[PDB]
Amino acid sequence: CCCGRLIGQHVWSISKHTQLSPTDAFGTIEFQGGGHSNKAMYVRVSFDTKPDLLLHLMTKEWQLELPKLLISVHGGLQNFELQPKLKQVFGKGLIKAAMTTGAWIFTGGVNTGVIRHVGDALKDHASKICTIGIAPWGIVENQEDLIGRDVVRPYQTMSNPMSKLTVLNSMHSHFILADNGTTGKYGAEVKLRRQLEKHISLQKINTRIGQGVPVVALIVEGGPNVISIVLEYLRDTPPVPVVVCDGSGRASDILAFGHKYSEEGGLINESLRDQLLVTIQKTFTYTRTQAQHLFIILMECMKKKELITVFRMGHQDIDLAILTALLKGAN
Amino acid sequence: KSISNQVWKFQRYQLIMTFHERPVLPPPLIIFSHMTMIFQHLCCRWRGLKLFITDDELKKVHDFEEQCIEEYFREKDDRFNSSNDERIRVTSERVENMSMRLEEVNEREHSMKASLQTVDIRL
Amino acid sequence: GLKLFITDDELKKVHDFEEQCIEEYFREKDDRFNSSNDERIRVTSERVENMSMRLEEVNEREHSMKASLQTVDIRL
Amino acid sequence: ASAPDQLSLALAWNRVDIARSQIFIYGQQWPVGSLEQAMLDALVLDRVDFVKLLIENGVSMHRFLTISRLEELYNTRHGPSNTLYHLVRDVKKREYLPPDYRISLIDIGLVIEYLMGGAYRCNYTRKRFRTLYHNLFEINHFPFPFHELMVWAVLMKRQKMALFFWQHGEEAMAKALVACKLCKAMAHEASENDMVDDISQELNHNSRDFGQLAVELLDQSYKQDEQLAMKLLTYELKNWSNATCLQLAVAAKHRDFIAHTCSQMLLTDMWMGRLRMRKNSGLKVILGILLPPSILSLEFKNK
Amino acid sequence: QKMALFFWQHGEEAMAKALVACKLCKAMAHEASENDMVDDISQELNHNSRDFG
Repeated sequence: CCCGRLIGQHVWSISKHTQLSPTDAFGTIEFQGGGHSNKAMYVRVSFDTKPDLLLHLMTKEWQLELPKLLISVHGGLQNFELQPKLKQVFGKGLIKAAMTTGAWIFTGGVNTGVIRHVGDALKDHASKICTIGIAPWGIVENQEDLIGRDVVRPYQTMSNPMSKLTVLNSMHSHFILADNGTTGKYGAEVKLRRQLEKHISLQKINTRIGQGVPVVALIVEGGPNVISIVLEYLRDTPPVPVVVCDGSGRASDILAFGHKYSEEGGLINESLRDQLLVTIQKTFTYTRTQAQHLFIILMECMKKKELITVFRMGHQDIDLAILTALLKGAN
Repeated sequence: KSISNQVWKFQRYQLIMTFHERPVLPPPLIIFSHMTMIFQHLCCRWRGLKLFITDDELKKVHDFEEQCIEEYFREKDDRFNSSNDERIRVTSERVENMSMRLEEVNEREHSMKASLQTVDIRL
Repeated sequence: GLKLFITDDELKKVHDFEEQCIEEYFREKDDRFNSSNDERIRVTSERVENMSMRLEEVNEREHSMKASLQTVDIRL
Repeated sequence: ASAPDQLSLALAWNRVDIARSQIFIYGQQWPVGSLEQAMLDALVLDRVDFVKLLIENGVSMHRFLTISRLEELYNTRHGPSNTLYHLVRDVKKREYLPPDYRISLIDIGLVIEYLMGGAYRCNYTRKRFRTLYHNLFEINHFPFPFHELMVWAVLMKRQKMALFFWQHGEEAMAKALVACKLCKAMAHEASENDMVDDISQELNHNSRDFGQLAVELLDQSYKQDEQLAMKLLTYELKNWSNATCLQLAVAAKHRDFIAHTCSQMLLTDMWMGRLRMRKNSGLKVILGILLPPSILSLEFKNK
Repeated sequence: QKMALFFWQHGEEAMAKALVACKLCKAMAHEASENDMVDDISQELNHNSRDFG
């Protein structure tokens, strides 16, 4: 169907004609398999809910104290590969920053792409640090296993190699399933995650050193949506700083190769601009008609270069850039 | 004499747990103390290093012990990975990999340089 | 007999001598730490950790360079 | 072939990496009780890595270990040699043997009672376990399966399995001290028979290794939190005959454990009672004994 | 201890400061041993006195 499910498996309103029902799928997950056994709570939440109820849930109903940092892990959705000690340095710096600041890590949750690198980073930690995931409900594998009120449901790491559904990362400490009523479709978690991050940033911290609870967004690889959420982060109120980790390709390498040769944002020479446009069109295989549109979106990002921070590896972990951006985007 | 202080600290427990269990009064006056504890025992019946922890304190102690296990094993692994013998072994294995990688790079870059020279000649 | 009351200028010279002795003692201690076998083995293993990755990157991207050179020689 | 046959072949080859790469993959249809049987086979043939991989794949160890499973684990001979037959024969002679004799849980509990010595009383020889054994040969399960797996791995000379079962579970220092006392007791029993020096030396080395584990765990607990280390040293272990870790160390004659600063300051705080007048003492104690008004000029610790 | 080493590095009269620190550290070690306190703190103070010596 338009929701992607089977034609007989049924039972926004535009073309899907949905009705708002009470919640039923919430409880705890017993992660059997994949090494250590970890308990991770889960609550299925509609994509159009108010973020203050999610805040009340995460403070009182989940017994999680308010953190001093929000390390978001926005990255590429498809699975990629990295250099081995680049991944090791990124993971060690991430867990070091997460234990020094007591941060909540807003990783995507489904086990593909940069989330697979974050779960491998928690294997390096191996022994607090919340890892609240915001993944869509319709994309998770074994949805029928996740049904049940207040039940410790078994969740194996059974991942079929040809299935469109993706199993969750077993090492996340918490989970949130963004349910828009459909299955197998992305975009159901993005707006809820953005309003949840802004609602975290509006809560005043106990120390009040900066402006409430600060947010640091980390970017590895990513498509044009990564550039769009970079523009949404930099132009936000407050303007949350963005760490990008280069050496990974995709949008992060384009952003870093621009940022090394940008000066005052739009102060880029003609040959470097043409090289950036042709690498956008050919190296990452985007369309040449939207390459100029991506270039002016990039320049609108680059007008606020004081908050964008990069990381060039070459000891010298990413926690340095994370804490530098934390002191930068704090006022 | 190599274990004299260890033997002394071992016998300290024996004397301490012996003299904790003794009655308060000295050996001549143990008759009075026996009559007082016998009177207390008959009144309770006919009518120090064993703290019995509660369930929540038992859970906290178990979590503390598991944390101590994990940091002890991490410290042992870090000490094994920092010792000179493991460093020499991993360095020799890495240089075993590098000698072959550099030999392959040279032996196939010779063909690359010859192809570049032939392409420059035929242009 | 062993309590020579030095003047102010001799006190300044003795203080400068002591500061110089501090600096050469710390330089000698740092040079002895940097010349010991354990620090040498540690820095050699860290350097070879860097080289194995650098040589692997050089090989894996020089394969594409050699393939591009072969394709350019074929298409000429 | 099916996955139990593949796992049995990988167990026979002693290659855990092949089983991890191929057999424990996605899409496998494990039958009911096949993983428990594979765990039993990995346990009896001394395959610590296969037991690790099966725990990493979730055999539910609390549900696997029953009375009959542990009795089959004690009665098996599919591995290294052990002194358990001689100890069972000795405690049966002391209580008052066919070669086909089945070692009951009561008998091996008497073996822990004899090797532990003193006032130790095993949980198997209690009245509740005896009435459970008489009526059956989660009631038959074990609340702490790693405890009895530690005891089984120690009592049949499986050292690496005993280290692995020390790594998993709770009451770790109690398990280490019990293992040290049991290993030294079997070493003394082998030396009393004056058997081969290799087996007795290996048992003494096992006791020294478990003692070093207990010392290092005590050092880690002292480095982390002193009050929680005191609570760990003094609390009553209900699964070890209501003893403490200090009493198990003293029964083990472990001089290095009590010579640690944690147990020594524990014994010092116990030694002087509720009295804080404890700088250059002894003479003050004698003066307080001889002069009953002299007690009033002494410092006392608050409640 | 590390703050004492750093303040030994900075300033004048360094050998006098080292000998005063050694005597003070051994004196507090003897005062802790006269109270017969924990062996770790008294051993650390004796080690500090030996390091300053």
